[PDB]
Amino acid sequence: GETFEFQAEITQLMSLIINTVYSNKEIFLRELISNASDALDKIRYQALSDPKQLETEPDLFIRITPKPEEKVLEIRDSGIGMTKAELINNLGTIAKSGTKAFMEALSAGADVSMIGQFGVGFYSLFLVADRVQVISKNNEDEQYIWESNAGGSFTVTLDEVNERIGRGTVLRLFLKDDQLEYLEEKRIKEVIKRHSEFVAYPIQLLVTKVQELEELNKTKPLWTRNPSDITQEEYNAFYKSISNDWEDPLYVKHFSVEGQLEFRAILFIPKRAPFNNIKLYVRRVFITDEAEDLIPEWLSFVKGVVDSEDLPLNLSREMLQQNKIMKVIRKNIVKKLIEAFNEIAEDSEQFDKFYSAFAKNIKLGVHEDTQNRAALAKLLRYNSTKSVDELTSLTDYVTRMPEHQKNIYYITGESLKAVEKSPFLDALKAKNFEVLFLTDPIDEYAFTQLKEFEGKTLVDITKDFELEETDEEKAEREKEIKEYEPLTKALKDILGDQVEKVVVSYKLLDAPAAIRTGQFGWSANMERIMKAQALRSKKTFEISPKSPIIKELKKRVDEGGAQDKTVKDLTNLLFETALLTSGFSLEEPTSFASRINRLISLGLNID
Amino acid sequence: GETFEFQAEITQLMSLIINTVYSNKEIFLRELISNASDALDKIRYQALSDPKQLETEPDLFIRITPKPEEKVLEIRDSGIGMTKAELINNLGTIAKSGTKAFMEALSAGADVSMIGQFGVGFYSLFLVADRVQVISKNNEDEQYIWESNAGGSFTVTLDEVNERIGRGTVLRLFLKDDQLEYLEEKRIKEVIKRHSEFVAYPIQLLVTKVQELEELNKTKPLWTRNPSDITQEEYNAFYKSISNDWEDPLYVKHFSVEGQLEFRAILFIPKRAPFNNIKLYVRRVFITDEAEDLIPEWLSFVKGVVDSEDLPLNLSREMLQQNKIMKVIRKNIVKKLIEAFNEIAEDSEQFDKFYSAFAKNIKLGVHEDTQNRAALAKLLRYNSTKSVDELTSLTDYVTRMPEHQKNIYYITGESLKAVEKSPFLDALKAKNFEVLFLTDPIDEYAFTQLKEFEGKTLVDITKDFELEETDEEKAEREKEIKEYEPLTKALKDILGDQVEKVVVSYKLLDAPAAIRTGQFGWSANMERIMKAQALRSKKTFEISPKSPIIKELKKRVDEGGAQDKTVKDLTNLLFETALLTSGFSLEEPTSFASRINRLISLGLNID
Amino acid sequence: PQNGSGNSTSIYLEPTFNVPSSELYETFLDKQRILAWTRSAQFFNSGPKLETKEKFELFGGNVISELVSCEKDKKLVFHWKLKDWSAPFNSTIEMTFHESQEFHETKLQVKWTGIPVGEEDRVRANFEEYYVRSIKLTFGFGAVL
Amino acid sequence: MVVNNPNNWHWVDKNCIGWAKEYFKQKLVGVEAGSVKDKKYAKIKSVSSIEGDCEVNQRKGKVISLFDLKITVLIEGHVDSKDGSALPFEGSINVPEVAFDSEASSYQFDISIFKETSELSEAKPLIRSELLPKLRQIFQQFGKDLLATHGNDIQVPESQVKSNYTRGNQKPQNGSGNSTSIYLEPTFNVPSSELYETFLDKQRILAWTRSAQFFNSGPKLETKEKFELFGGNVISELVSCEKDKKLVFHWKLKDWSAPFNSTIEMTFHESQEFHETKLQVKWTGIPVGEEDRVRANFEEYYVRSIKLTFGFGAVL
Ligand SMILES: Nc1ncnc2c1ncn2[C@@H]1O[C@H](COP(=O)(O)OP(=O)(O)OP(O)(O)=S)[C@@H](O)[C@H]1O
Ligand SMILES: Nc1ncnc2c1ncn2[C@@H]1O[C@H](COP(=O)(O)OP(=O)(O)O)[C@@H](O)[C@H]1O
Ligand SMILES: [K+]
Ligand SMILES: [K+]
Ligand SMILES: [Mg+2]
Ligand SMILES: [Mg+2]
Repeated sequence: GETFEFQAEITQLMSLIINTVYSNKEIFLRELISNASDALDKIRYQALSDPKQLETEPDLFIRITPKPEEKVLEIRDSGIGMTKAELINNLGTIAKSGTKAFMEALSAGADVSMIGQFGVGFYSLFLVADRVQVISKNNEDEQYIWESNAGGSFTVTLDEVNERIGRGTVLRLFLKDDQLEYLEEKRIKEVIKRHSEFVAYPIQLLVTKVQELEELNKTKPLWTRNPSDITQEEYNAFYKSISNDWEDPLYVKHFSVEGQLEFRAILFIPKRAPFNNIKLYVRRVFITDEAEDLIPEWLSFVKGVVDSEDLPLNLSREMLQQNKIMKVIRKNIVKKLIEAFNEIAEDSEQFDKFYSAFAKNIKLGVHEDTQNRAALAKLLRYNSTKSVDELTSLTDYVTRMPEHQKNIYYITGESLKAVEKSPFLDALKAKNFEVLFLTDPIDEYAFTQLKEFEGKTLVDITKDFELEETDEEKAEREKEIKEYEPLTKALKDILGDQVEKVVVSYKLLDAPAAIRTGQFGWSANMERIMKAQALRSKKTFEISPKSPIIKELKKRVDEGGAQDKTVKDLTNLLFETALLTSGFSLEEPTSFASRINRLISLGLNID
Repeated sequence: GETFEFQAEITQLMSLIINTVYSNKEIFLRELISNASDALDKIRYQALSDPKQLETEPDLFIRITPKPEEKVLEIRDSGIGMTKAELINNLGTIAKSGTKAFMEALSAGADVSMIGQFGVGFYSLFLVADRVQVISKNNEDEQYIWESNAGGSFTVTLDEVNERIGRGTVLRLFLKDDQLEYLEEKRIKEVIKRHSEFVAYPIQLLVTKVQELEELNKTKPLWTRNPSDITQEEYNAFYKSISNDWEDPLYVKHFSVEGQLEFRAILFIPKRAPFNNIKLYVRRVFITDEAEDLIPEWLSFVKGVVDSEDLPLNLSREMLQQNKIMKVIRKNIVKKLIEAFNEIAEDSEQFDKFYSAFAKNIKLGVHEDTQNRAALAKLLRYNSTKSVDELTSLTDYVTRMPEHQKNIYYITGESLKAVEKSPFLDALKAKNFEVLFLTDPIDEYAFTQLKEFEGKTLVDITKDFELEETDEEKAEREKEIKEYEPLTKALKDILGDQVEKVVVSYKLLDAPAAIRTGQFGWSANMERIMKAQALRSKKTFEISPKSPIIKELKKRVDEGGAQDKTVKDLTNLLFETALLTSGFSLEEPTSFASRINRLISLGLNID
Repeated sequence: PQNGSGNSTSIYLEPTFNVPSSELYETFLDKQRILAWTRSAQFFNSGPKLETKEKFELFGGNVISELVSCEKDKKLVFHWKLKDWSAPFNSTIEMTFHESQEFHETKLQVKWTGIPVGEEDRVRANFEEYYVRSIKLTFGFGAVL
Repeated sequence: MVVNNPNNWHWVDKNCIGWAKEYFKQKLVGVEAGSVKDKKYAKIKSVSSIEGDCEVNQRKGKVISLFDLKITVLIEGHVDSKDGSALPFEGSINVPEVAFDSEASSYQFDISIFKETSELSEAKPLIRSELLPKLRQIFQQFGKDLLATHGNDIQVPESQVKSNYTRGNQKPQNGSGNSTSIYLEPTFNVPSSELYETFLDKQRILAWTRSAQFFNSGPKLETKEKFELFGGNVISELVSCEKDKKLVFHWKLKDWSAPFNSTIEMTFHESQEFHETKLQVKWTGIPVGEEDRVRANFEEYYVRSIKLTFGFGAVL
């Protein structure tokens, strides 16, 4: 069998790299600026060994000059340049990367990180131009001209009519009729700010005011510097460049992981919630920001960028392929941010602004994330009966727990004033038990997933629960409940199916009646939350045997008033009154108002 | 000066086309099945002119035989096959598409819908296979073997050590050590059910139970058929194939646009909300399903697929270019779905299931979409005082409007029982004015964007509004308001900043007082909704001059009871009671419950 | 090789419900309660609750189930089969209850066997929609966000 | 242009939104209905705005155009008057969309006459008699001239195409840049009385901003008064303001240089019919590479921040 070799259809391969190789057409500017930075790195590496190479053009820059009169987009660089042979091999052969050939010929442990690795990045300019006139100039060769019309052939002619340049490469892009938008100041600065905003070399733009030169990349990258030498003002300016936010970042988490996944990442925590956000960079070039596995959903508020190096890029260099490595960077970002959140908790003023601004995000991780659920519970802060002034953590709660307490008691509601005056606190305050206050709707979603903190079970006092009691009170309560048995049976028949059961409870001191969930169903706040969401249980009647109102109702039952008209009216009135205190919503609030209006008439001597 | 030709680096182009083009490694199976379908279309096109070309293999099938012991994944097809020259020219040269050349040889207007157009889809198999042993057999040639390992060369040897085949091409894939996952039954069926599900030819898979052959593509495409010839059972099985749902589709919308843009779409409306969904197909091959400019977010509940045979595809053939064709398909899909929604509205039993299941989605379009806001407003169905049984539309509302009514009155709240007994309906029922009932939280978001329906202004009766009465009534009402001026000033000083102003309103008949907003801000229901969201206004005290309680309070003011203790208690009692009827959240309900307990004690002769 | 069907597989899920095992056990048997979280149920016998060897269609008749074995609030074994499935394929789903008195929760260990190879991911995603989240939103046996 | 498409097989796109605007500016103007000597007359004077998409594409040799433009023009003329000579009037014509497959009866025309009155009842039948049929034939001819002018710019001639399939389908020193200006109209559900004091009362400003540093001890903002917002990064100065009608501020970001200083012009358009207010913001002086940054943040720190702190409108 004959052994042939693989060929290439130049007339058709060029069309694949000119027509459908780049979803967007603004990519041509990024891949040309990136090619200019690579040439600047080559001449800079040679300047360390031969200063005469950087003597012709010592100023390293990248100049862009738009010309709307003749529709020419000029991009001039002062790099190493290309000889006559390089224009034929490096700039005339598909998939031939002279930059990658230069990287493999370096020494061990190099400090230069070039971008050109594929070799088809130069053909991007044909998306917006019909013909390109490349003017190159090398130190060991003359100045030549590389002309092509995106077809199958190109012409290399010695430069004898254009302006003489010292060293570098000049690209004259004759833009098409429909692609004239790249001759304006807006579209030029838009692509650079989006793609090539973090180029190490200054990018100069010739803007017509009289014409001037403006540096587009004003904020130098900080991920290539040590986090100890960077001041606070540099982090503020860097945050205002990666994101359009006007305010300064609240906290900056700059770390560096080494080994087999060497990557830089500067994560910023803003002062206000932005309600993606983490950009990805490879070789000082913005790739994309649509990575959904890089940052969790509950942690999507953190700003910043991630500059990695070992990432498999496609032919367009604007998306990442599946490699099972993004999960490794995912857990490292969460590990550093949780460590960063603990450092914020060390200070009082910093954590006060962080918790008040991202209370929903921290509590959402307890509901969603499971591996670091215990670490996020350390950051939870809530008010309580002993912390009405400031906020306290769950660890400080257990520290103040007495020896005879075995559960973390809390209560949920709509606002702080509703749960602070709730009648469910009178039982725990008598036993010197601290009760946390839940005011946010997401609070219950977090407590229903944690279920335990340092061995202490989270128990909601709104639901049915049991406390400790002495032997003298245990026998006294059983006797009194048996005596109030006909009273509970009378209230059950009046309400009917409105309550599950009527029992005598001793966890009430001032309120004559209250309603509890049943420790298995949705609470009064949770039921109210679900019935009020735009994008989207049984009741227990407990009365207090020590209240004077309940004692008067008990006397009526023994006198044959189980079916009296006045008793049934006060029964429905006391039941619906307890629903307002327990956090339930009254059905048909007009009937409840009619009962109050008749009481006011009774007090005003109205017959 | 010197004119050269564009060359290609074969040793580097092979690595770029294979490794840095496709995002996933399972894409290799999609192109090999697509190339098998193309070869079957070539021999089928020749069978119509020469039946002798289909006598060596009359069965047009695609067989896949995995071998875990030998680590070989064989993909056999019965297509036209490749000769000795085709294995070197078409298969040996990169970017050379013989299938595209076959499409260019025939005349314009044929019935061929072949897939292969680029010419670099065959090399995708090297992402999972170390070396390939593709075996081909043509009618006008012998049987040859095409061996290659992506090493810059291939071998073409006459086949003498394999089983003789009639016609087609056998693809022998020696999978790598790390890519052995494609030898099981789960992974093979997963890729076929994702990329090559709607292949016109049967895809056979050799599964080991004894080994049998199972047809993977059991559901033939329905877009290649007229919508009149398709029955209802075929649409149900087709819906269960495009999606993983178990229930039958509630409504089917099959349309086809023929003209400058030729694309077909079969859109299914499910019976339950799935809380993307519309997949795009080119040449009957799955391209992508994450299109954002294809279907709106509020309309994304609709299931189905869209056949878009002619579209600008990417080199990986899994993404669309920036060509402005998505917007043209976007407006056509919404137009057909709105037309489909009108056809559902023509029925009575079917529209009840559609509206009850997608009430939020229809109202989200009125809030978000503006160009089609009037078309979606006619689909809104709510309850009213005259339509307590079934839901009524906005068109039927205007029909029942009297001649002296100029505004559409509605009311929002928590539930239907709360809005039907609200004290705001007594004024409109006296004037024979129908008032709509809003029970969903998204209802207010839709009415705050429409603002007009057929010239009728949407007016919420909860907010402060003015009714039209005779001039004789305005004279007697001004005297009664002037007489009750010190009464309103007394209630204002007691409440303080709790209300904006206290005025005498005549829109209340039975209720003593109520609370309304200041016509700007969040309503009573809207304020409760915003304060209850997990992922996330001044009051007017209007009293009724005909209520007996208000008249008794007026007598107390004339007797110097503006600072009386009993008057201030009943003043805060009527205010906090009106908040419960108007839909406002009560602050510190413990203080309100203490007032009720003192009234119950007063009624029970408790000193 | 002849024309036939593929093999079968098995899955395992543990959806956590906030409901006692006594009430959750009656949810899968009480026909009045089944119609609530399913929205479409067709029973062939006049019995009030489900019994052994009793077939019933769910979700418009596309889901055919049959109770073959069950214990008192401890075990629930059903024969699950979809309408589009072939005749030989017939899956068997087992439901084991684990009531926790400390956290007031019930982990329903679901051991489902007999699922076709291609129908593995389909019956798993829809189970969390028609069985897990449907009961949590209808009877309030769990917070869904 | 140079198109490297062998046999015209790949999708080559050519945007024509620029030529489309120049086409209607030479076809829509000068179109008159009636005559000057007649009692009723109408004529288009200029095009207000042309927004949408206008692009030509080719797949296999067929010149395909899927344009969709929303055209708005201004018209003049005069109508009959009872006393005296004819009375001139001004108006505007609004077209919802001009698609490629639109028929003669598919084109809609939203009549918008300025200073409506009972005497101008004959203004609508005037444009519907001669002016509308002239606009229909132009829109139908727009698709033909588009495929004939820019169609030859793509699909290289058949003399170089060896495909009979596709052939049968063919028919200075360092400095800085200049500035720019943006315009947006956020809608608020609040009368101009409370919305005006929102941007002036220092107690209310701190509510929707949560960060402010006022240098004067005044109760509310006055003319020629500086104040820093958002930790001192936003520097604004009130230089002119009218009673609930106009607000002029000198907006300036700390990141900007010295020769850059923007100016915000706010105009109140409260409408008591729907109980809302359209705050037309004419913002000028923003740098070229900064207009998208300040506009996206204005809808976050100024538009949504006020509607969520004070509740001046529901958002979702
Ligand atoms: N402006 C330039 N100045 C000097 N040499 C250049 C310039 N642009 C391109 N080259 C050379 O041309 C070669 C090919 O460049 P490209 O075709 O863009 O591919 P690449 O840059 O090597 O890799 P990619 O695809 O851009 S990641 C480079 O390796 C350089 O040697
Ligand atoms: N299974 C097959 N049987 C016959 N011919 C094939 C088969 N697979 C590929 N070919 C031929 O080999 C050539 C290389 O195909 P490919 O690189 O996949 O191009 P495309 O992706 O455009 O089909 C094609 O022109 C096609 O005609
Ligand atoms: K090259
Ligand atoms: K090929
Ligand atoms: Mg490049
Ligand atoms: Mg292929």
